[PDB]
Amino acid sequence: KESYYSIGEVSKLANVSIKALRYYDKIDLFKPAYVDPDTSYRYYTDSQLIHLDLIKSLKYIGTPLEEMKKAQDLEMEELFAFYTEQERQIREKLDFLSALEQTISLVKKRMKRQMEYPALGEVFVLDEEEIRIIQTEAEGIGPENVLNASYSKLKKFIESADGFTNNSYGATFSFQPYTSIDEMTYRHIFTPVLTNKQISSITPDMEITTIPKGRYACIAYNFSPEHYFLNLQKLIKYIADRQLTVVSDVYALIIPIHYSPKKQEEYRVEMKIRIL
Amino acid sequence: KESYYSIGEVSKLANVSIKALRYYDKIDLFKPAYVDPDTSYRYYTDSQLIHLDLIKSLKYIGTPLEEMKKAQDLEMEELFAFYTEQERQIREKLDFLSALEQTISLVKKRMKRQMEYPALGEVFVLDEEEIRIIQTEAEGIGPENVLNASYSKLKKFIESADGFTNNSYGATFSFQPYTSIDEMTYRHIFTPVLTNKQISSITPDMEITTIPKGRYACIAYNFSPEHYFLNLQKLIKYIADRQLTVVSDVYALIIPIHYSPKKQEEYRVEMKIRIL
DNA sequence: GACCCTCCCCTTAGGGGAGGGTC
DNA sequence: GACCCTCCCCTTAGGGGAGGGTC
Repeated sequence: KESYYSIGEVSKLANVSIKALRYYDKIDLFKPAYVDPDTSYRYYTDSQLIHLDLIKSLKYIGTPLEEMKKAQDLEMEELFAFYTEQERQIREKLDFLSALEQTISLVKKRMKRQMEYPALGEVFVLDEEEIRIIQTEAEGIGPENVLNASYSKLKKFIESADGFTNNSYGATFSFQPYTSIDEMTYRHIFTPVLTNKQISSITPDMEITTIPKGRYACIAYNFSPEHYFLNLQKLIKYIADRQLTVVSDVYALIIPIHYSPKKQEEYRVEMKIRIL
Repeated sequence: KESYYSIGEVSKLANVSIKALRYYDKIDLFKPAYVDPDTSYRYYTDSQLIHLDLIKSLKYIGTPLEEMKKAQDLEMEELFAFYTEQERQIREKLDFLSALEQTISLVKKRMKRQMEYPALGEVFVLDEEEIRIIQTEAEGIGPENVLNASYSKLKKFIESADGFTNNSYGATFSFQPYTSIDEMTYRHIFTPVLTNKQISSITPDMEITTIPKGRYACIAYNFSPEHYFLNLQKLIKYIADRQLTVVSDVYALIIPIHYSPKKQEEYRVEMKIRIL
């Protein structure tokens, strides 16, 4: 009190690094009361340690340093408001995280569900829960025509809402006794929606709808141009055999298996058609 | 598909900056499929745009870039776990924020409560809600002896638990008909606790207790060595006059009014003594 | 005429030394 | 022998130009 504290003494007493103290000295946020002109040593009075209280508390909640310089000036009423502001920003970060957390969870449900598929190449008839999607007319686009770039607009809408970018790429087409793959063209191309947040301002060439909840004759396999059509053939036959009645387009989903620029690419395809 | 996309084309299609793309190219996170040897132009195939999906989703949740390079390698089962890890970290950040949010709120209740004090210099008898505190023996320390450095240990305990550092500094002393300020010495010095988180490992020279809930004869004023003692005198007299019976030490609280290295320092003092 | 490229400087809040005095 | 000081280099993920070619 009747002498000075060396920077190291303040460091131990305020539980603040010596390097932090020098830095706060440099940005004129908290400078020592006296710097020995010959030795350059920094000296602090006991009375000024109180200024480190407002600086540590603010640093704990994350406010920027230059932001603090404006905080030490303001009076108690103004500081009160300041905290009200911080509260607004924390609730913001909380909401962002809560939602994120849910999105991650949904991504995992679907990730695992496809991960533990009964078997590949086989036609399975299962009871599906609905899957909300955002689609758009597939202007002529066909199985041998689609490009990732074709989903660009769909992906930007889903991206603003979900933050996360779809894992799978969808397409739909009329159920017909297709002879060849060139005989087919997609009605719509779509991407699943995860979040339930409103899309900023969806344009009218996008439709928000769903793959209906219900019963579907499904089949999943690993992608190959030959297999895409051959497996569709199994479905077309499985339905003809059981004499089932289709009540929807054929839904086609293509999920990437790894996202590594190193390995050879491989996707998982999944075709479902709703039956009575 | 049968040609290449220029960096700008990819930029518009994936909603990723050109500068981001070059940077992902530099850190070998996502490099173009072909770079024209003479012009240096970067060229991307439609097929590789899919790698930006895993990169954008991860970037949205905050995972580091070099962290991503390890994510694109791992397979679907491993990626599933990865998300489980992210979920752990998000819940962590949520908890940190929730608590922070509460602490901020409490800081504001007290900040305002003292902010809208009835009047200064007057003795008010009010019904107080308890205030949990952490105290320590005040080894000889007296009104003209205390230093901020005296609260160093107390402050480090409260700091690990509350994150926030106490606003006020407390002291207590036996209630006596004090003749002079030199006649007094503090029994304990204390600092209020906000959070209800357990202190890592409090040492036995610290006591976790409280200023009891109950009725107190209080007085708040602006600090001055003369006023500290003169106002105590009002309290000593107010109790003698009303013939009240004190049932606790005199509690002394000192709150800083501004934390600015510019303005002259000024504190708010507040003395309360519990009566029957 | 738009596009694209390669430097180059800049941003938060310090932590890590290294070389050289000082309480 | 501890302490303290002044450079100096380094860290994330790019955004901003500037000077100079290119689709």
